[PDB]
Amino acid sequence: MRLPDPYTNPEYPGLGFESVNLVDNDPMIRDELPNGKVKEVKISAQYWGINISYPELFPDEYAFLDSRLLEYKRTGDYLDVLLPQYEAFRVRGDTKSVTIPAGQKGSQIILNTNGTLTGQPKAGDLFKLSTHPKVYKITNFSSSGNVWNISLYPDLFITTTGSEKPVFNGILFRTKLMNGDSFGSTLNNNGTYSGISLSLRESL
Amino acid sequence: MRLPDPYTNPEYPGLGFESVNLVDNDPMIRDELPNGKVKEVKISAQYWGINISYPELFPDEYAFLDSRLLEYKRTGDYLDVLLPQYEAFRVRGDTKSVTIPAGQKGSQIILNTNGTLTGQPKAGDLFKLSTHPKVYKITNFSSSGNVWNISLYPDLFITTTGSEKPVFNGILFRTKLMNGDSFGSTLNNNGTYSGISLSLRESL
Amino acid sequence: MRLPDPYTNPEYPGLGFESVNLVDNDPMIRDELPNGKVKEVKISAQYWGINISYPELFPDEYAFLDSRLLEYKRTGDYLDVLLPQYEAFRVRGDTKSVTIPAGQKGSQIILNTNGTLTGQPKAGDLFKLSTHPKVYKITNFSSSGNVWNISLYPDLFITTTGSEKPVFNGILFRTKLMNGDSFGSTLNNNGTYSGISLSLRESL
Amino acid sequence: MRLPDPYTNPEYPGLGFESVNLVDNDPMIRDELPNGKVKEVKISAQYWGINISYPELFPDEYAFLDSRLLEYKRTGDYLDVLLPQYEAFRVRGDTKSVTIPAGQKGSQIILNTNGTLTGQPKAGDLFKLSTHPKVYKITNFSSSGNVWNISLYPDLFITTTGSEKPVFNGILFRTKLMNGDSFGSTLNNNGTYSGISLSLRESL
Amino acid sequence: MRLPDPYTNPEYPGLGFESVNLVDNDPMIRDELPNGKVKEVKISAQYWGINISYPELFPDEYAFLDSRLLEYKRTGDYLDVLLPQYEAFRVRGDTKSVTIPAGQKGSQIILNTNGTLTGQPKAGDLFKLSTHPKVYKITNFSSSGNVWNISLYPDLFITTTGSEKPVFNGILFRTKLMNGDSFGSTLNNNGTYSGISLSLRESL
Amino acid sequence: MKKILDSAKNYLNTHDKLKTACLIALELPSSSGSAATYIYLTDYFRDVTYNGILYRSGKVKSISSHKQNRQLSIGSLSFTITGTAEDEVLKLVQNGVSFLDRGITIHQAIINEEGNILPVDPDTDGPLLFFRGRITGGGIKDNVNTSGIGTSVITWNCS
Amino acid sequence: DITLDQFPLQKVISEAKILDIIDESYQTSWQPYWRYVGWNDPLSENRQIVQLNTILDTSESVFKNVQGILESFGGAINNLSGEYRITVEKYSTNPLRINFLDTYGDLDLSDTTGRNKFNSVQASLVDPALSWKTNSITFYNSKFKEQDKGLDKKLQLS
Repeated sequence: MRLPDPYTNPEYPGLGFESVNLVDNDPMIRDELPNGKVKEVKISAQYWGINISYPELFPDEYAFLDSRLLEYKRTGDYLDVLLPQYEAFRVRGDTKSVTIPAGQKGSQIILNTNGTLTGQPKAGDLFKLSTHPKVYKITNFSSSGNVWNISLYPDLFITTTGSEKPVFNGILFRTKLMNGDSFGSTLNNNGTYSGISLSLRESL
Repeated sequence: MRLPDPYTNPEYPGLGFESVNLVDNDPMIRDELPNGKVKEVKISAQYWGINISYPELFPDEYAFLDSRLLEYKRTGDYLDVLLPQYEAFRVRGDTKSVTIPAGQKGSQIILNTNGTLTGQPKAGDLFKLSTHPKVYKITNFSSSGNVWNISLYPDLFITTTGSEKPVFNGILFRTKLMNGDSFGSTLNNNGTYSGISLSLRESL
Repeated sequence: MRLPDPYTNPEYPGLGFESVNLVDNDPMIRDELPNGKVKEVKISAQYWGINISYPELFPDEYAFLDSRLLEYKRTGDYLDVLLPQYEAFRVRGDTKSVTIPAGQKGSQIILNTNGTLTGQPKAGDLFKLSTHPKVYKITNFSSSGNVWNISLYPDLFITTTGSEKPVFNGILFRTKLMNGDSFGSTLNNNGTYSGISLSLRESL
Repeated sequence: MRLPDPYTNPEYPGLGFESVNLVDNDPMIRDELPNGKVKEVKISAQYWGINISYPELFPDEYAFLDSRLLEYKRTGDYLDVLLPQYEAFRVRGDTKSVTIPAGQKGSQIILNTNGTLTGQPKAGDLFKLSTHPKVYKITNFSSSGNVWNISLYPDLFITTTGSEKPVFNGILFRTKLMNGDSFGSTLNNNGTYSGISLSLRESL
Repeated sequence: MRLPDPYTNPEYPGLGFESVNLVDNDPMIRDELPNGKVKEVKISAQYWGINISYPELFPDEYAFLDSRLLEYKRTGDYLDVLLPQYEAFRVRGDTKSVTIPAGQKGSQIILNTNGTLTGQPKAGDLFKLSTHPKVYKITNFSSSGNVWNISLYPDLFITTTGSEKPVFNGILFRTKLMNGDSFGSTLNNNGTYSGISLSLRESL
Repeated sequence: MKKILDSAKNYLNTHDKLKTACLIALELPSSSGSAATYIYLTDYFRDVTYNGILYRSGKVKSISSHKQNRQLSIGSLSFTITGTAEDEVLKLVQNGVSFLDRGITIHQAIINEEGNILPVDPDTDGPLLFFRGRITGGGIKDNVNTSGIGTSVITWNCS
Repeated sequence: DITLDQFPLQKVISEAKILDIIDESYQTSWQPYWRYVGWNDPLSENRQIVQLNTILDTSESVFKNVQGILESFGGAINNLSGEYRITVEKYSTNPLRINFLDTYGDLDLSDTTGRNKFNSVQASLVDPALSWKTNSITFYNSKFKEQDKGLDKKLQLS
C-alpha cells in the first residue's frame, strides 16, 4: 500500500521519517556452558523491525496519514515502506534476462548475468527476490564477469524455483502495524497532532 | 448526557478540551508465526478510546462539569462527547432524502442522494449511522453524482436495516468513564482545579 | 572475522571504538560463611567480556559494519576483536624461535628465547598462546636473560602441548555477539547512525 | 597484598581513595512484637564492608591497578586495605611485652601493660589481635595504671590462647573482591579509565 | 545510653540533629466497610518512631558517635534520645512531692501537686512517667490549682502503681536502632562523613 | 514442658538481645565399621565450647525448623553446610560409606556475655537439646552460573 | 498394537542377550524340578539370569501388565529416539565420559539413603518345589550390617 513518503507525495512534508530503526529481530536460543563456549540454535525466522517516529503533524498531513492507515486496516494488504537509507541505485539496468539456478538454498545465491546488469553492488545493500516478499541484506560479493554470487544474511526463506529474479532497486519492506492495538494521536492546543509513532514488522 | 462543551453552553469557556486522543483500540489475535508471516484475525469490536484533558478550570466551570459527570454516574445513560476536531461542517444540508439499500455489510456503504447533500466528505471525516451508536471514520470516497460510495474503517457492526440515514455533522460518541473509580480534583492555591483529565470508551 | 577497525581499513574512520569495557567475567562459587570467612572455588571459565561502543557512524561506515556483522551472523565463525588500548608494540621481533617446555599448567608459563625477542612485556599487557583462542593478561614478570617466566591471570585453560608459541601483540579475542537477538540502527535527522554498541563474549 | 595506596607508592596519584564506606554489616534477626518490644538475636558474624570508589585513572595508574588486582586474583592471598581515617598513631611503642590472660571471650580484652605502651587510645580507634585477622573497633576504655580494660564491638571472633598481642598501628583489613564477578573498566575517548569501583568485604 | 548530644557534651558540635521525625506509628486494624464507615480497633502499641539525620560530621565527632553506637550494639541496653525540640523547660521545679492516685488508666492522668510545680504544660509537650519507659504527648490540660488533669495520647500502657511521678522535661526515649543491619559511613573527599542518618524505634 | 530453670526464665524475660548458637554434634558417615568419629560443628561465629569438645565454627550456614504436631511424623530437619568446604563434600560423596544410623544432636546454646547461661535443669546446666535424631540425608546442590555467583550447599537431611 | 516396525531389532536382540548371561552361581545338578522351572533338556546350560515365567491375566490392564513385566526383569520401555528400544540394567566397559565442565552449571545430588537402602532381603516365589505355593528367600549380610552400625533393616520383595 506504500505508506506515504516524500518520494511518494511531497506536498505533505513532515510525513517523511525523522528516525528509522531497522531492528535485526532474530529470535535465537543461546546457552552459556561452563566450558566457556556459547551455543546458539536458529529456529523461527527473522523480521526486520522498523521503528518509525513522526514529528508534529498539521491536520492535513495527519488526515492523509489516517486515510492511508485506515485503508491499510480495513483492507488486508500489507504496509510497504521504502527506506531512503539503502536506495543507492547501483547495479541498475534491467533484471529480466538474469537467471538463477534450479534450487539454491543456504544463504548464497549464485546468479549469472549475461549483459543485462551493469554494476557491482557494495556489501551491505538491500537485496530481494522477485517472488518472495522479504528483503535480504547483501553481506559479501564476488564476480567472475558474468556469474556473480551474492551472500545474504537471512537464510533464504524461500527456496529457489528456477524463475527467481533479483530486484536491487525500489524494494519495499512488506510491513504490518504492531501498534494497531492502541493507535492514538493527541491533538494539542497548538492544533498539531503529536506523538504519532509507528512500529512496523514484516508479514513476509 | 452530552458532556458539556463550549458549543453546548459557552458561558463557561475552558470546558473545551486541551488535548483529545482518539485511541483507535483494535483488539485482535496476532501470532508471530515461525514462518515470518504475521496473521491477524479481528474479533471483539473496534471501540474508539477518547482520552480527554482539560485546561485549568475555575471553581464554577468545574462545579458545572462535576454536575454533569455525576448526573451521568447516578444514571445509567452514556456520556456523549462531540469532538470539535472533526466537526468541519462539510457535506451539510438535510439528511432525510438520503437512502441506503437493504443490507450492505462489509465496511462499504453505497448511499444514494437525490440532490439533498451539497458537499463531498473527505477521507478521515467521522461518519455515523443514525440508528446505531458507533462512530466510523471514512477512509476513501468516490462519487457518481447521485450515488456515491463511502468506505468505512470499522466493518459496519450493525447490518443495514434499510431505513438508516447518515449524519455527517455533530455526531456523538456514546462513551463511559473509566476514571470514575477514583476521580481527583485538586484545588490549586491559585484557585483553579488543574490537571482534570477524562478517559473514555465507547459502549456500543 | 577481524571486526573492522581503522587498523584493518582506515577509509572508514569512526569504526574505532569510543569506549572499550573488558568485563573480567569471573564466575565462581562464593559462600559468606557464618564464621566470617569467604571461601571461593573457581569452576567454569574466565571469559573476557567486551562491551564495545561506537561514535556516530555515517551511512557508508555502518553499511560496511553491517556487512561484516551479517557475514558473521550467517556464518558460524567467530568475531575477532583487536583491542587498540593493549597494542603497545612492546616485546616485538619474531616469535618463531620462542620455545615452551612440555606441560606447564598452573598459570605460570616459563618460556625461553635465545635472543629473538627484544623487549620486556609489562604487567597488564595482554598475552595469548598461538594454538588456543583465549587471551590472558600478564600480572607479573621476571627475566634471566634467555629464560623469563610469565605469570598469567587465567589458569592456563589449555595445557602446553610442547609447541606453543606466544604472540604478545596483535592478539584477537575470539568472541561472539550477545546483542544479535535484536540489533537496532537509528538514523538520526542529522544523517548519522548513533549509539551503535556491541556486547561481546568469548567462545573459548 | 596491600592494595595500592599513596603511602605505599605515591608516584601514581589518583589511586588514593576518594570515598571509603565502612558498612557495619551485622547480619541479625529482628522481630517486632505487638507488645511493643523488639527482639533481636545475633548469629552469623560481622564483616566490615569497604566500598571503594576511584576517580578517572590514566593508563599508567590503571595498569598498575590491574597488575596488583590480577596478582591478587590468580593467587589465594587476601586484599589488604589501610584506612587513613583511623591511622591516628596513638598508644605507640612496642607490643611485645604486653600480655593477655588465658581465655577472654565476650567483647572485653583485659590486657595489662608493664612499661612498653605509653598512651591512652580514644574510644573509636581500630584495634586488632595479632593472630586473628579481623579488625575490632574500640568503643570504651578504662585504665588502672598498668592494667587497662578494652571493650570491642565485634564480639571477639577468636578466643584467647594466652599469647595474643595488640597491634594498635598499621592494621590492615583482610578483604576480598566482591566485584570480581564482573570487574570491567571503560576506557573513554579521553584515554582515561573510568568507573573503577571496588566493593570489599573481610575474609577473617 | 543518652545518645550523645551537644547538651550532653558540647565539645563536638554537629552531633545535634539536622532533622527529627517523630513517626507516630499507630498499628491497628482497619476495615473499610461496605457501609462506608471505617472502624478502627487499636491493639499492639503506639511506639514513637524517630528518624534522626545528622549534618556533616568531622572524623572526631563521628569517631565519638561510633564509640557510643557500638557500645550500644555490643551491650543490650537501649539507646536513649533526648529531643531538643520538646525540651522547652516549662513546668519546672521539683517533682518529688507530686502525687498520683492508685490506679488511673484510660489515657487521663489526674495528678495533684501541692505547690512544688510552677508552670502550666502546653498541649503537645512530651510527658513521661518515671517508672515506665514510654513517652506520652499531652493533648489537653486543665487545672484546679493543686489538682490538674492531664490527658495523654497513648492510653497509659502501664497502669498506675500509686507511686508514679511525672518528669515533664529531660525525658529520654528508650529506643533501639533499626539501621544496625548495614550501617554505612562514607567519607567525602572534603574530609567529612556525609549523610549519616539513624532510624530509631522504642522498645517499651 | 521442659522446666527451663528460673535463671534462664529471667534471662529470656529481661535480656532481649540473646546470641543464639547451635551445637551440632554430627557423627561421621564411616565405612568398613569402626568406632564412631564425630565432627562437632556450630553455627555461631567464634568457637563455642561446651563440656569438652571445641565445636568448630566454620560451617553450617542454616538449620531448618523442627515441625512436629500431635502425630508421629518422622520429624525432619535439614542442615546447610557450605559446599565449598572440601572436607565435608568429600565425606559426602565418597563411595563406600553408609550412614543409615549415626545420631545427630543439636544443642541450641543461648550464649551469655561469655559462654552459655546454664539452662536445662536436669541435664548439667547447659543448652536445650534441639533435635537428637538420626541422619538420613541428601547431598550437594551446585549451580556454578557462568554469569557470576553460583551457590553450593550440602543439605544434610536428618529425621 | 505396536506394529513390530517401531522396534529396532538389533538392540532388542542385544538386550535379550544381556538378560541370558550365564549365572555361574548355582548348578543344574541341584534343581530337582529342572523341567517345571521352565527349561527343557537337563544337560544344556539353562543357568540364565532372570529366567522369569509369566502369567498375564488380561483383565488387569495393558499398562499395569507391561509395568509388571518390566519390574520383573528390571528395565523400562523408552520411545526416546522414536523407537521403543526395550533396555535393561547392565554393566559395560564402554560408557560415556561426561565431565562436569561439559554439561552445564546445575548439579543436584540426592541421597535417598535413609529409606531406600537395606541390609537383608526377603522374597516370595511361586515355587514348583512347593506344588506352586509361596516360598520365602532371605539373606543377611555381615559386611552390610556392620557397615550400617548393626541396625536391622530388611528389604522385602515378592
